[PDB]
Amino acid sequence: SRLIFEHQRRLTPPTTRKGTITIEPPPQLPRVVPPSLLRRVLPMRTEEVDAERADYLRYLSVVRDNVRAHAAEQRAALEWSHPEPEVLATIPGTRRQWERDPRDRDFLVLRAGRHDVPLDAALKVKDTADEIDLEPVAHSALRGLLDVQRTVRDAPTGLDVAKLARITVIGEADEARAAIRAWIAQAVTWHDPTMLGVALAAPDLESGDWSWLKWLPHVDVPNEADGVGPARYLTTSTAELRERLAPALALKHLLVVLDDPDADPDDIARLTGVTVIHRTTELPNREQYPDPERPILRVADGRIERWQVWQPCVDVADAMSAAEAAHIARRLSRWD
Amino acid sequence: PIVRVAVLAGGRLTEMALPSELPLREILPAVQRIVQVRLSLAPIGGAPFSLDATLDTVGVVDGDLLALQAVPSGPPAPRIVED
Amino acid sequence: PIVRVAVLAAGDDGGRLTEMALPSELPLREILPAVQRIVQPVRLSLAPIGGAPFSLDATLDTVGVVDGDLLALQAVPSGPPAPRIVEDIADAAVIFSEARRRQWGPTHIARGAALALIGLILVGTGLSVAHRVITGDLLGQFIVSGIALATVIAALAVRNRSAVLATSLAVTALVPVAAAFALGVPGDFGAPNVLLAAAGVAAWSLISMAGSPDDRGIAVFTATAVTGVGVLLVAGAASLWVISSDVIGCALVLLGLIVTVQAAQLSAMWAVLADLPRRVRVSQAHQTGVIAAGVLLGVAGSVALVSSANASPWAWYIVVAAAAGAALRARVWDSAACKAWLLGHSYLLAVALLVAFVIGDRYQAALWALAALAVLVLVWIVAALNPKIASPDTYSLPMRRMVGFLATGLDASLIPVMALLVGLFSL
Repeated sequence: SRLIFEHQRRLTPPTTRKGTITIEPPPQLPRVVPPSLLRRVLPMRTEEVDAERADYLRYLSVVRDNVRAHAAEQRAALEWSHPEPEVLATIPGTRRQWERDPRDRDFLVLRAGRHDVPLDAALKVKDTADEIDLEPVAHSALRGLLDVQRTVRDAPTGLDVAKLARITVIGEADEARAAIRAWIAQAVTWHDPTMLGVALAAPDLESGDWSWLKWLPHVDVPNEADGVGPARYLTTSTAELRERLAPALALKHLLVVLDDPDADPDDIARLTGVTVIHRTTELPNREQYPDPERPILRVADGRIERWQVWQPCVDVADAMSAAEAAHIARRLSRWD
Repeated sequence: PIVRVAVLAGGRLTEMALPSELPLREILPAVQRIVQVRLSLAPIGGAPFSLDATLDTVGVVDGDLLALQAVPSGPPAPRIVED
Repeated sequence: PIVRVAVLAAGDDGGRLTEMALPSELPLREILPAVQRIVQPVRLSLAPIGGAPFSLDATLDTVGVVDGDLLALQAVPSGPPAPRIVEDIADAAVIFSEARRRQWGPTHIARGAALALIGLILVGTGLSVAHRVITGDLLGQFIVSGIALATVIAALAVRNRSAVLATSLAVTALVPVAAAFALGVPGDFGAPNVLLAAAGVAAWSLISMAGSPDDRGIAVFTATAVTGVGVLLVAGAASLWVISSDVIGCALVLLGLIVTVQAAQLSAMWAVLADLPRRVRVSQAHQTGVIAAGVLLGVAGSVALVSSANASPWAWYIVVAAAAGAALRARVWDSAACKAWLLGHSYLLAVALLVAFVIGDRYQAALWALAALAVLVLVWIVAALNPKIASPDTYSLPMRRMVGFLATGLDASLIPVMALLVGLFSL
């Protein structure tokens, strides 16, 4: 039926030099004496302080070059590990489909879109003086460098679903399913069937919607035939999905999406690695200072906004269509 | 022993699980009663298979898109490529 | 419901072109793996030649594919890669202004030297010819015979070294060649002086087009060769006789008409098949050259018939009929520059008539010449704004047949009108 995969080792992207870049502080605003014109009509004046300003701005150009190199390496790694959701149809044929080991620093981390990754380099000045007033053009340039270069521009972020354990999206009826489909295709493209599996609860499941999980080899269990599909975790009842999952849930990771806002959401947990996905109708208004794990996400036209007391967290969303993910799963089903 | 593919008939590619080592003389009216001159399965942009032959010898695998088309008048049209 | 195309993919070494029968009414992301498997990173897609690649959500019939079209595998054009943001305005001026090719180098100095040389030659000819015509002197022809011989031996000398300065010097060299062959046998501006000038111009153009390496210059040299032969013929006819009473203009109009209608036979007169992409280009240039003469001679006599005031109304008819004859052949010529010359013949006619009525000090039909030129630019604006009137695919077939017969009859009428205007039939 299926073909065979051989787990060749992952290629290595050019890693980010995660260090501590230090900038020397600006000079100390030296008091120029007014030139005392009797020694000015004859031809520490302004020339020495201007030459020292030019020296500091040369040094600031050098450290701006270094910071831009760090940001280029970071965006190169993030574009190697999270491609735009059209490239990953060409992935599952070549030697880079089941590539993300749990030892690599990207594992069970999913692309939601492109926004401002905060530049994991340090950018720490060694300002040690006790509020000595700085030079008004050197310190202005350093303050202009530490605020627009410390945030990388629109770069592929990560919805790390190894440490959230509940992805309860809210929003529209099918526009939330776009983002769910997008990062669930991102999940099933990069990681092995034996390293994670995927499960579904849905009322109208085999109807041109979520039926594209028909071909996913991650919906399997070991040693059960069930006619055509191996296990077919996609069902219509969440409790029947749980008893379908009860030997599988007691580490092979899991990703359980639910389509019903009602019909006992989160009746599986509350587990110890199983992370569930849910779509709810409407928001909580006064959630009690929400945890770093289990967040709230509302899908706008192109924004995936988080809940923090609106902290949009994605500037442009990644929205996969239905037949696109159908083609991803159809190319994926050949290999195992 | 069964292989679940998508089949083009006029579109709406269906999800039919075809047997591996069985003749298409029974599966062609079976797919004609599932999704819908002599018809046959073919790869997209390819020649149609032999009507008695098996799937695993001609080699289709889960995830292929097979289309239903009439068997031609004998040649395979081997696609003379000008480089 | 299948459609057969031929797909084109050139990424590895050369390119493969293959026929296939793609099933329609399917979005292209389903049949792209088939063609990608056949004729063979970044996700590819089918594309019409010269256009954006097809969006994968569309099918082959929602966007329009004909049976037999040529489709090329192009990458998805997705978008721009994160434009840079720098806030140091000095660094923002040194960084963002590097898309300038601003290196001075030993390759801009060559263009400067070539343009400086052509400027020297043109301004020396202008100075010396103005000195010769505003005074009476023999140093003007002296320095013109100096500079023209200098440009001819320079264009002949640097020929096999750069081949771009050679043809450019040879093109700009026929203005002092025209002056030096125009000033010999002095008289008072002469009737055979323009004969000698056109003979020198056509002779030098034949020398240079015989010695030119390739194209980009065969058009201008062939054009000036044919109009040099034409002005040589009419100046021989007006120099070896005494009849000049507006016999020059009608003869030049008929000569321009002859080299306009018989341009296909005349243009191929100058001419493994592997040097075909050279040859036809050369032949195409030769075509344009003769058609340029079909305007130029065709305007040069066309001014001389309406040169003085109170002239005969048959000349006034024959100049507008020559304009409509050379402007109604603007649909039979396939290329763009031939059509442009034949449409700009009327514009050149109005501008040359305006400068004629300025030189002759008339100032009353010169404003009418500006008015006719305003009519011409208004009909250009009408043909350009709403792009539906001047289109043969919207005009019916017997109507365009009647307009073609009008253009067939209109350029036969000027020949007996010339024959009666000169006095050949008034004997």
